[PDB]
Amino acid sequence: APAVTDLSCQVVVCTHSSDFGGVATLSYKTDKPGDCAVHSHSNVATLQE
Amino acid sequence: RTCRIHEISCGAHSTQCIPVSWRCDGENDCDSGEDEENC
Ligand SMILES: [Ca+2]
Repeated sequence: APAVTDLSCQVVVCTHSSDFGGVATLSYKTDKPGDCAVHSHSNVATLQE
Repeated sequence: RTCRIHEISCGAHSTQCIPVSWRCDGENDCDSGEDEENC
């Protein structure tokens, strides 16, 4: 897998609508391209992908 | 080019090995269209 490091977040937009109304761009420093699993550990917000 | 067989070069103008899982994935990942061509 990628050695993802320096992961940081900013939320570009957020509406607390019933759909996926928030968008969060994730800045990261990898060592290779690859598929990373992504998850949100706090149930206040569920990710789409 | 010709990286480890889990990677393919997504182009020929410059070396760019990327995951084979991205071939015909639905988007061009690189400077050259051979993700999606003639799957
Ligand atoms: Ca692709």
